[PDB]
Amino acid sequence: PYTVVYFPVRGRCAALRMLLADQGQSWKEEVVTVETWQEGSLKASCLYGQLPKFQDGDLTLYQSNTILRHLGRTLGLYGKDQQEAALVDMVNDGVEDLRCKYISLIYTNYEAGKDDYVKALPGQLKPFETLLSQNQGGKTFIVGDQISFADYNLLDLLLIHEVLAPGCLDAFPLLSAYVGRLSARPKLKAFLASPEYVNLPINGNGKQ
Amino acid sequence: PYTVVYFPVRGRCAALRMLLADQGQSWKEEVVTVETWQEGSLKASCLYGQLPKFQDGDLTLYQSNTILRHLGRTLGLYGKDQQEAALVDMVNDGVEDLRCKYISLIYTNYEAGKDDYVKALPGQLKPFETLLSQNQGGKTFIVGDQISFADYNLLDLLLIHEVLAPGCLDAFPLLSAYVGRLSARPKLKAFLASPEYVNLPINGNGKQ
Ligand SMILES: CCCCCCSC[C@H](NC(=O)CC[C@H]([NH3+])C(=O)O)C(=O)NCC(=O)O
Ligand SMILES: CCCCCCSC[C@H](NC(=O)CC[C@H]([NH3+])C(=O)O)C(=O)NCC(=O)O
Repeated sequence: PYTVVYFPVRGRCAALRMLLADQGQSWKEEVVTVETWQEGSLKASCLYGQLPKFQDGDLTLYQSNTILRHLGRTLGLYGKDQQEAALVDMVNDGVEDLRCKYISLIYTNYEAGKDDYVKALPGQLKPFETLLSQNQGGKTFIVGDQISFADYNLLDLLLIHEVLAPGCLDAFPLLSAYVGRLSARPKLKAFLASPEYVNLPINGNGKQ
Repeated sequence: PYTVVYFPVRGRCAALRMLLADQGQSWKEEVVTVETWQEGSLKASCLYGQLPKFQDGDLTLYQSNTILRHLGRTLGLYGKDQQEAALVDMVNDGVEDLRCKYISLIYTNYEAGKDDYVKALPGQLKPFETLLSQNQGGKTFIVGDQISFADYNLLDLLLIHEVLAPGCLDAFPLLSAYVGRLSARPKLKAFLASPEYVNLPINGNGKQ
């Protein structure tokens, strides 16, 4: 079945977990502590020496976006055709770019860089609002009329940004309604409210 | 048909161009100068305010990896099945991670960081050598027995790293043979030797 191997944080596993939960999939969580990681064996066995590590049967995967694409490809959450598939990729790559900036702020210079980051935030969120406005008035999904792995990844990006900069979505009606709508999906809503999600820190250094 | 809109550098368009050329595809190059970019209109119209911008008919794409995946999907360079597709993604995501480090060095701190970067290089290249050793002895491609978009992306990564750190591949026999083999492919070889590739700088700040 499915097994996600990761540190006890939401981090880069938050989106894929929301996906599995919303899709009614069952999975096993193999939690790796900082202590165990510092031992060295697991790290050495990891392709790029990092987590998350994912297992689907005897298929062992690394790279969070590879896991998302795999699940999207196998579960039918990758658009209706090649054109939509490309659009889904364009969204996910954009989500990834901002996530990298977020991760850098959180772990590299939270104190000194937070103000500048928050000031620049609107311009970084704007593209996703525009994408929504061009897809059935932002009433459905980020691409097409069916959910894709990029939706879960974007949802997480928006959720963690609300915590970082409360009210950042206020100027973006489509993104706000989008977060509420997706968060209201029955299985996702239950997951987001569960201790499994709630009692896990967003990041590993206690910053958010 | 195909049109790539980018600055006059190889940068993030090198791999996709090698792909198009090796695949015998025709494309148009719309070169954007720093002057024209500084004008602002094109930038404002770009989804994430950046280039490359790609056009496949009326399908307008952004994000270099989205372009690579699109071309890999439409041209049959994405593995033979879902399992291989996931492996192709794992490789490309790894290539992307190192490319980000490379881009940071080149544009952020070449002088002060080059030594540390080059020292860390072997450990960053090792994963691709290992992948190669696990696939038919590294005699064919990075994933499976047919070329994929990840091959072209990895090839470029290796090529630019050879310029940055001459001899870095000497410690990785499979990777060295791989670069020579792929570079020897008729259409690619002609492309790499052409002024269209040769007379373009690798990066935009004159560093390499
Ligand atoms: C400790 C609690 C906080 C953990 C932070 C999240 S894990 C960070 C890091 N992993 C990554 O950055 C994964 C990046 C990879 N590109 C992906 O997308 O999965 C890691 O394994 N780092 C370990 C290492 O490289 O040694
Ligand atoms: C000037 C000659 C050198 C050009 C260097 C490469 S272009 C750099 C930058 N674009 C990107 O970094 C693209 C990143 C994007 N994630 C992708 O993968 O395509 C850009 O458009 N920057 C312009 C901007 O953001 O204003």
